[PDB]
Amino acid sequence: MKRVLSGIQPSGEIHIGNYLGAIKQWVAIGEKLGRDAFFCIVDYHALTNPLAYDPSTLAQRTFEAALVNIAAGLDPEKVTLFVQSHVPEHTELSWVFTTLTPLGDLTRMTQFKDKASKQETVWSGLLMYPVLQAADILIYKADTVPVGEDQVQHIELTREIARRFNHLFGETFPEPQALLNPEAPRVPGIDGKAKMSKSLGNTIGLLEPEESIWQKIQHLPDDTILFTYLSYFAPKDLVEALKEEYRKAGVGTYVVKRILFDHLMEALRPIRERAEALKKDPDYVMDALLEGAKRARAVAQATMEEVREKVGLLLP
Amino acid sequence: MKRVLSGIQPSGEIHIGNYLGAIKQWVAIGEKLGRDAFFCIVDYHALTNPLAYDPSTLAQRTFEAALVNIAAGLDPEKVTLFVQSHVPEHTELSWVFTTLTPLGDLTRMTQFKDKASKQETVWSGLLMYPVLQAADILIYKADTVPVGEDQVQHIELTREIARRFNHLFGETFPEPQALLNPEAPRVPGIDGKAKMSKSLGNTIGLLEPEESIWQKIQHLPDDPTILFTYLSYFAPKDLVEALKEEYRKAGVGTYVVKRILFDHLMEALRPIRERAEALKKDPDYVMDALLEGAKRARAVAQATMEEVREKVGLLLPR
Repeated sequence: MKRVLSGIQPSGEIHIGNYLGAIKQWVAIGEKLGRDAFFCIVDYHALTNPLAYDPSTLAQRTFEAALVNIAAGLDPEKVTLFVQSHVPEHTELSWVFTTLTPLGDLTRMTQFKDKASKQETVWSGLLMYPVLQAADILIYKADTVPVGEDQVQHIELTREIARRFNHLFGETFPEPQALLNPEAPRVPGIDGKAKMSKSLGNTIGLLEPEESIWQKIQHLPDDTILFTYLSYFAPKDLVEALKEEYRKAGVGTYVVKRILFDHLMEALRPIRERAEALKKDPDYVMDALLEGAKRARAVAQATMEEVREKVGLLLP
Repeated sequence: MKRVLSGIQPSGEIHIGNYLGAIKQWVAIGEKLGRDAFFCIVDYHALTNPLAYDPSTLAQRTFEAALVNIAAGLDPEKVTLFVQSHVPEHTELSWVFTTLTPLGDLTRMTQFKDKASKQETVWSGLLMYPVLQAADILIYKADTVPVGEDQVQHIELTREIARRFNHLFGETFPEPQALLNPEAPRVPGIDGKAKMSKSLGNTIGLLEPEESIWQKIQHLPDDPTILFTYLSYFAPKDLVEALKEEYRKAGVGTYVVKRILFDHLMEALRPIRERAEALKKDPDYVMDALLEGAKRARAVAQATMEEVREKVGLLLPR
């Protein structure tokens, strides 16, 4: 990988599943690539649900997403963090890709079928979002994009558009490859019913109140989830020695639950402390997004100027 | 009628059909609205047929579109002429609009539907084009849009989108109204069949070589006539009425009429052609009119786009 583009949903709600999976990979990406580790908070994705999203809070949700992911490890002094709508060039590139995309490629997308099934009105944003994503990826000439097992379909589309474009107008874009995280754990929710995710109740937030995290730890179900969580936050030695004793009067649930709460909160302490530091200096976050936009915008304009020329538009 | 947005196709082939109808009206709108008569060369419309339009040829076709329409009468000293792609903000408003448009309303637009009924590739560009047009119209807050009778649908989509936007985020956009042109002649093609169309190749171009326009008049059909229809367009009533009476009495013959038609036709285009020749020698005038038309339109577009970004609730860069 030479340039990576990672999308960050416009939300301040972040749980241990995110942090343990994707976020650690993102940080690793920031360590290999530097300013070329592009992180984009996709605030324009909020609009795909016209009536359900809330215009009065989108700004705070977008800002909060920057604060928390920064607190979680994305270092503005080392990477490139910016807000999707702060670099308008990509919606222009988006129109160009729309002309190069067969309708059938969009209507068959699994995410569209499924969502345009649980809706009494199919808004076009639902159908076209993937084209906007391809534009976000290709305007930065990104060659690698970290995605989850269930979001790889838009990268295939992005590759198809790149090929169709290169073919019609000349070699311009790379064919992005999806970067998966097989090594990361599949964090189960606070109830064995599924996996952790905002949509469900299932989560433990990095910045959740301590009492709340405690209640969730106690109300955990049996088989074992308690030990899965413990293996994520405590040394292997202490963990295997606890599970051996678990079958007998040496160690009993309540006690392993405390060991978990303590180890979990210590892991989150570095994060929570930055969170409060960043909440005390809001301008730090605004300045990081500003500098990040400058950098991405310089790249996007170069790309956009190359695209305008190749598709043949009259230049002023 | 305060601000009008008129779309110009990216092409240098203007025929007397375009001239006698839409252009004559565009000229009238410019006399009345001056700088608020926005004229947009829609180069982005060419990309909707990706394998067919020639990219190595679009820049020139866009520039000729400006040249010929200015030669035909659109005056850069009075109006606001610019190229769609020169003010990119509308593609951004375009995304917003896309999210506020029910898929069904687009799939049922007559244009998309007819193309979708052929074994041709159904590009998302064909489906989404009306949303692009809506953003072009509203980014400039135009309240009037001149269109042919079979192109009213996209103005209706635009009003629907304006209403939806105004209700959800606060009054922002006017509901544009279509401006038809009933008083305009429906000009017949040289084969004397269907109306004159750039596609049917049955035309007489404003800049077509003289020797070529001649041959076409020479061959205008006549059953045992479009000949007197054209004559009507370019010669005084008195002369036309008398020639007709005489044509009915087998007094004056076809040949004489064709030359009267030709001379009168060439005299009508004369000023257009002289202008075209002057602009052709001075293309800086055209490019400068485009540059200035764009500054003016963009001043409005950025204002509109700031208004939208804020009402939609985006975290603004500041």
